[PDB]
Amino acid sequence: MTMMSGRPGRVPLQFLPNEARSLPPPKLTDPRLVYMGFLGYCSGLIDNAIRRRPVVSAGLHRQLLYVTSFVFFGYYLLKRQDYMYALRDHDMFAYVKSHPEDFPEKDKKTYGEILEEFHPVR
Amino acid sequence: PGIVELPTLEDLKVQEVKVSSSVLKAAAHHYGAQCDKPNKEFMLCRWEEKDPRRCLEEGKLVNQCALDFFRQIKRHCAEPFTEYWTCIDYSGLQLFRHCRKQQAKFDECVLDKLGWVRPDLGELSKVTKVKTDRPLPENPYHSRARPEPNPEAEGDLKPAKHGSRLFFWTM
Amino acid sequence: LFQAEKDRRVLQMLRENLEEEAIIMKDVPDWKVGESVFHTTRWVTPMMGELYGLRTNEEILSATYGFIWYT
Amino acid sequence: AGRIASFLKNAWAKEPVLVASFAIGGLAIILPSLSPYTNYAIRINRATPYNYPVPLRDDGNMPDVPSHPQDPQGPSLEWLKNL
Amino acid sequence: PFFDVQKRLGLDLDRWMTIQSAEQPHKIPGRCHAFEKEWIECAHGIGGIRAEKECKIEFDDFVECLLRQKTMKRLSAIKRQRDKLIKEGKYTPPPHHLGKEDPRP
Amino acid sequence: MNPIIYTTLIMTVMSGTMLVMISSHWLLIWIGFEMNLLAMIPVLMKNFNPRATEAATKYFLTQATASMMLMMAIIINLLYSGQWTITKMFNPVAMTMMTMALAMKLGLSPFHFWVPEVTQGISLQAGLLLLTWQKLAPLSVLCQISQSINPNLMLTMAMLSILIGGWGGLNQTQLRKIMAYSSIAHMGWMTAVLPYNTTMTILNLLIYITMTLAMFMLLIHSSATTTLSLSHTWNKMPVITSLMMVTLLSMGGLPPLSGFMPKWMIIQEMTKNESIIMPTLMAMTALLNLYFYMRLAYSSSLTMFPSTNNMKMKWQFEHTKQMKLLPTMIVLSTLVLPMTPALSSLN
Amino acid sequence: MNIMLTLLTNVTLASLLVLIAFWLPQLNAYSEKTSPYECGFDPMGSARLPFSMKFFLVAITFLLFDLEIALLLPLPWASQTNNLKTMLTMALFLLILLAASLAYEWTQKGLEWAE
Amino acid sequence: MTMYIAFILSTIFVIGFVGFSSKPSPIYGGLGLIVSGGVGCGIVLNFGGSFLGLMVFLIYLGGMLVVFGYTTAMATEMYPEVWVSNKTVFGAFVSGLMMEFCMVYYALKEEEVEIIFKFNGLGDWVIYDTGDSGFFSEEAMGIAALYSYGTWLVIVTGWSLLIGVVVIMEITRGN
Amino acid sequence: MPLVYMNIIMAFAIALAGLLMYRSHLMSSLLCLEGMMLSLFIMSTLIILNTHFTLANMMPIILLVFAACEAALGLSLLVMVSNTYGTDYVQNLNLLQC
Ligand SMILES: CCCCCCCCCCCCCCCCCC(=O)OC[C@H](COP(=O)([O-])OCC(O)COP(=O)([O-])OC[C@@H](COC(=O)CCCCCCCCCCCCCCCCC)OC(=O)CCCCCCCCCCCCCCCCC)OC(=O)CCCCCCCCCCCCCCCCC
Ligand SMILES: CCCCCCCCCCCCCCCCC[C@@H](O)O[C@H](CO[C@H](O)CCCCCCCCCCCCCCC)COP(=O)(O)OCC[N+](C)(C)C
Ligand SMILES: CCCCCCCCCCCCCCCCC[C@@H](O)O[C@H](CO[C@H](O)CCCCCCCCCCCCCCC)COP(=O)(O)OCC[N+](C)(C)C
Ligand SMILES: CCCCCCCCCCCCCCCCC[C@@H](O)O[C@H](CO[C@H](O)CCCCCCCCCCCCCCC)COP(=O)(O)OCC[N+](C)(C)C
Ligand SMILES: CCCCCCCC/C=C\CCCCCCCC(=O)O[C@H](COC(=O)CCCCCCC/C=C/CCCCCCCC)COP(=O)(O)OCCN
Repeated sequence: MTMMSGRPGRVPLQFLPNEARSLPPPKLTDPRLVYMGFLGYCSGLIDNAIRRRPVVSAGLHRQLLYVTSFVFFGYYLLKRQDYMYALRDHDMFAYVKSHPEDFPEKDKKTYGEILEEFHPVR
Repeated sequence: PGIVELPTLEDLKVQEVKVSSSVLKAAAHHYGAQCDKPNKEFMLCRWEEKDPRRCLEEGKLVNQCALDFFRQIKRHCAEPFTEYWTCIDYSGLQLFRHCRKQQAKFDECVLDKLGWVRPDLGELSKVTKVKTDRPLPENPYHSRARPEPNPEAEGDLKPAKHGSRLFFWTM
Repeated sequence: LFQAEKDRRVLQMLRENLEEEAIIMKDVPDWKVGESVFHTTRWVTPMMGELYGLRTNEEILSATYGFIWYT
Repeated sequence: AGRIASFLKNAWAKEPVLVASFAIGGLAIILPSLSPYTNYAIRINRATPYNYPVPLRDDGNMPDVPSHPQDPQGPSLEWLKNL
Repeated sequence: PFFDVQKRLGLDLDRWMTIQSAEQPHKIPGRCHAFEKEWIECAHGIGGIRAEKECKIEFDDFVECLLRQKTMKRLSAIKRQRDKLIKEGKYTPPPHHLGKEDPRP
Repeated sequence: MNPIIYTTLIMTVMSGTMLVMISSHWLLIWIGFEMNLLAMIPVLMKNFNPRATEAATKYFLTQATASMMLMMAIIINLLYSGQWTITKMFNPVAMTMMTMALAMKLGLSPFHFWVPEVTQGISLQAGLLLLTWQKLAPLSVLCQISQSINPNLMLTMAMLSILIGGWGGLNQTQLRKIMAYSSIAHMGWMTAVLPYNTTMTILNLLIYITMTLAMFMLLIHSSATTTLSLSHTWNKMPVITSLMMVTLLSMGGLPPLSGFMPKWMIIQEMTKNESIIMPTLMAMTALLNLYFYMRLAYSSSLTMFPSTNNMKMKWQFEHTKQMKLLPTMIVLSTLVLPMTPALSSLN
Repeated sequence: MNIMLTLLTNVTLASLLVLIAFWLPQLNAYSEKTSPYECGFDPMGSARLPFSMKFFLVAITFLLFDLEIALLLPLPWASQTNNLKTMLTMALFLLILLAASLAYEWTQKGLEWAE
Repeated sequence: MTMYIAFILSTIFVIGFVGFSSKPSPIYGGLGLIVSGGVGCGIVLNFGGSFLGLMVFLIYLGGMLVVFGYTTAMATEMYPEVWVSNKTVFGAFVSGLMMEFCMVYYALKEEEVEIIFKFNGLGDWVIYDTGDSGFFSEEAMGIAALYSYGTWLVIVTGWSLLIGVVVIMEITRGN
Repeated sequence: MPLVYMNIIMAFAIALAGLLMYRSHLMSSLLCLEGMMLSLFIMSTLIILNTHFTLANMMPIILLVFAACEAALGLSLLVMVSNTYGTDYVQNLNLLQC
């Protein structure tokens, strides 16, 4: 079952609709971006170790490129993920607002009027 | 699902044009030049109504126009037309090409007697206009009322409340 | 002209079939005569089993394979 | 320009069939784009009336549509009789 | 899964051949052109789930045109009753159903 | 074989898959499958020997049968509704035949016999291609018709695939057959959640493809096709064996590794329906795959097996060819669990 | 109907000729007379043994080249379309592709028979 | 009920299919497939498809010639099997014939759902067209539309045929 | 459906069954594959002619083309197997197990 495959107004291969520009972009110090940079640094270290080079010192340009590439991809990945979650919430709220019969707000009862069974522990 | 309405057998009777295919082919060009208006009216009715039961009077008018045309041809150019359609009829493909003398004589006869000019090449295949008092049908397909669509997406996009909200994650 | 006479021929065959079926199918209890099989009320082209369904097999053979077998 | 001429002469001396085939294929490939009668063939194809021309309803605002086949309006096939 | 490259670029690689009501050469119509046209128009834009219920009538008519099951059922019922009537000798079929008609052009 | 011809054949395989993925007409999808198979057959025979010829013949027979059933299902669907568009598949018999044909193409149990045999009979590069790229087209078609799918048949085949993958993998000393049974079990996991959520199918497919690529590239790096030949790799390149051990742990599904994420999300999705018993059985069964991954880890990384004298000569030389994407594949196979909410971008 | 009658007539005439050939003359069959002919000496092996095909590769190419004939046969009708530029481009594309396949197999010694 | 020609042709089609599916020998199997191709050409001809029937007959004749050569080269033995030379082949052949006859009787005397749907018969004349128009063959126009509408189909088909030539050369290379 | 449709579908089922049960010769199974292709051609042609779908008249030609490609592929593989064993028996393809 595909929930969002055919939502009206969806452009086939866009990856970032113009509507997404109305959302605050992720901060450059976002911990998820830092974790992506950590992944890139780990990839650089593993690249050094597999090629039988000094793991920490062998190629600084290669390690920098690894970290930069992972951060660069992660930024747009996070933007798209946040856009999808915003879309989900927007649709949920619109549907609840347009179908009041299926989401009734029934009367609130205080705990002084609700009869709860007591189960002794003994 | 309802009964099908059909005309009575009496409503379907009409004076019949009972000439063979070769006679019709021999006279076709002048017939399309002379009886154009009722034929175009009938074809417009037929292609607009999409129902043969609604264009019966037009078919009768087509038959009457064809009968008048052939009565005139009989009254004025009997023998040349007979020679022409016999020539046309002998051919297995009913070819215009193999009988030009007979066609020329028939054309001269009709031009002098009735002032009939044979249509030029490319003229009978023209798309023409018909002026009719028949109202344009509004629902020729008998369509039902179309269902209404899902309303639309509306409003400004705000960030998801509390993030993804998937398990432990706060973002 | 061919279109007009084809329309008359099809309508005549349909009317003949309707009348003969009304004669035949009055014996059974719950058979609406001339009842359609489509929910829509617009004209539908006959299936040629509905025009030649009550006629002799020579007519059926000529109507079905007449053009294919003419060589 | 000098080695290819020798190649052409050698091919004509050893494989005339292939030389003729390639020349014919190249001519067939390139000539139709340089011919003025290609559009004439297209027009002849477009002028063949396979189906019936359904007439248009007169709304009183179509001067360009004839009211009769012999009227001066509409397309003409006079170019075809001179071909 | 499905990358709608055709929709994104507007190419029409194969959509021209998907349905019977789509621009045949020389304007030759399909046998069930009107039924498919009505079913498509009725179900357009409402989604697959809604369409399966709210366009059931048009789809049923289209399938009836396609396969013609109810038509042969009705014809065979009529012919069975006619044969039963003639076997007991109570029909006397008309002369125009036996080849002695008066044909019209 | 000429490198130009090899590149042309690879592009034809990928062109068939892309034609399957972008088409709207059933005929074009069938054509994509035919083109993919036609180009794939010679790639399996690139290194010519009787085993490769046998593998190619078995693959051709299985896939040709599957495509014949696919075309018949398409034609039946056309007969009962004059539609060529890939949609809800208006006929149930046609849908059943379509499901069986796609299952045959994927290698889902009961039709799973060909996969171990073809994988063992070809080279590691051909096995990489067969077990990674060749899953995309049938899975995409299954995703596009997921609504009309019958849950009882698909779930039966998925559970059978998980069971048979575990049981068959338990018995293998050849690495290619182990990979094939692992592939069968992962295909079962992929198809179990397909009627409920295709995003989970895509996520599981991507994670499995990453782990499989990492495993096959590690195996190509250390030229081992048997367990005993892999038991020598510690005395030549210990880092390779350590990375392979961690990747094997990830394949098993142990948290906090990335392998655990698809199983976790599929279990959650199935419990969002009622569906309680099936995920429990699926996890209990995946324990078998974990067992034989752990046995491989015991043999190659956690203990040291005896070596031979001639390994000393190998110590003096380096690996000439280098796989540029192997470090990224290993990192994505292992350390990706904290980025789980990013799966929202898949739908 | 007419073509079926023609087929029936021709097959019947051939069958009647065979029947007359086998029932009119005097038959004197004995084992030496009916033995296989190999120029007066008995054959060594069986004629049902495998017989090598030196042109096997050309035979497979005939299967593929035969299907392009089915693609080219509708060409007389395709010349009547309005968009003659698209049709002519596609007819030449198919024929160029067919000549390229012949050129490839020719240069790779695919037309030479096995020895 | 009109002369039962289409039903007889389809029955002979099924009989030839049973003939080659019992697998007596490749020489015999090719003969059965040739007979099936002929009757299928006839069946399609009786529906207006002259071009398609003739084309499929020609294609299968060429294919079976290649198959005959290949059978003589690679699929022979001292005593080739016929439908009565082996209990397995004869049993499969008789089982197929009896299954076909049972299905024919079952669907002809009753009106029952075999597997997919039901069928009463009446001959395939009933569902015909009674369409009256044209100076052209609709099938011919549809097939000729491959060069104006089917550009994508032409591209993929030509590419696949060229790739097939390359593929057979690669497969039979050996080494 | 009419009787002809059931007959063509029965022919397809028989050819599939024929392919599924192997005797000794590989070539027989290839013949069964071609038979399935022919049955599909006939069925699709009948359906397309009955519904007067003009643009669908060209699909069976494409089907025949890819059937020819499939048959060529199978024949090449048979050539290789026979060159390896001197026989096209499916019993010889047993080097790889499950
Ligand atoms: C959760 C919280 C966060 C945690 C994150 C996850 C864990 C950490 C990240 C993981 C990946 C990172 C490293 C990847 C490359 C490592 C590969 C490697 O071989 O390393 C050797 C390498 C030594 O090589 P060398 O120095 O060139 O010379 C010695 C020779 O090479 C001698 O080498 P040799 O090859 O000759 O020796 C042979 C040896 C070589 O074999 C190995 O070295 C094994 C390494 C495998 C890498 C791990 C696989 C991929 C990552 C998955 C981890 C999963 C974690 C989740 C939990 C599951 C546990 C597995 O093999 C064996 O002896 C067999 C022993 C069998 C034991 C099996 C266990 C192996 C798996 C254990 C993995 C545990 C995690 C990583 C451990 C640390 C590794 C360095 O180690 C290093 O020196 C690098 C490590 C330190 C780098 C980070 C330092 C950062 C800079 C300092 C400043 C910090 C900034 C702070 C900011 C604030 C300002 C002050
Ligand atoms: C094991 C780790 C998995 C990693 C997988 C590979 C990661 C690197 C690959 C880079 C992806 C490049 C693609 C983006 C370029 C533009 C293409 C874009 O237009 O594609 C869009 C699609 O976007 C892509 O799907 C997003 C790709 C991002 C995948 C990463 C998510 C992995 C899950 C969380 C694990 C953490 C990942 C960390 C990465 C380092 C089109 O949307 P749409 O045509 O309408 O969808 C078709 C499918 N439908 C309709 C059936 C739904
Ligand atoms: C060009 C194509 C069209 C031509 C049209 C004519 C076609 C003719 C039909 C084809 C057959 C021609 C052959 C003519 C020779 C006769 C062959 C046979 O029929 O005669 C004998 C048939 O007789 C049988 O042997 C037994 C005798 C009759 C069997 C009794 C069956 C019950 C019939 C009732 C008979 C009672 C009186 C009949 C009048 C009412 C067979 O004898 P046999 O030696 O082996 O064969 C070799 C013949 N020799 C001797 C000439 C060399
Ligand atoms: C982004 C990367 C690009 C390069 C990779 C391309 C990969 C695919 C290969 C070719 C691209 C396909 C695009 C062409 C699709 C064909 C349809 C489109 O082009 O329109 C046609 C235009 O046709 C043009 O001639 C363009 C086609 C020319 C093809 C040249 C050969 C290219 C193929 C080479 C690659 C294929 C494999 C290798 C074999 C050589 C029809 O136009 P028209 O007839 O007005 O309208 C039809 C509708 N009617 C019927 C109502 C009138
Ligand atoms: C530009 C449009 C192209 C399309 C039109 C062509 C249609 C189809 C024609 C091509 C069919 C396939 C081509 C076959 C290629 C043959 C390759 C080959 O191996 O050639 C040798 C022969 O060597 C050659 O290559 C012949 C010469 C080079 C090719 C022939 C000429 C190439 C083009 C020359 C003319 C170009 C255009 C003409 C301009 C005329 C100048 C005024 C064959 O001989 P063998 O069988 O090997 O002999 C073995 C026994 N000892």
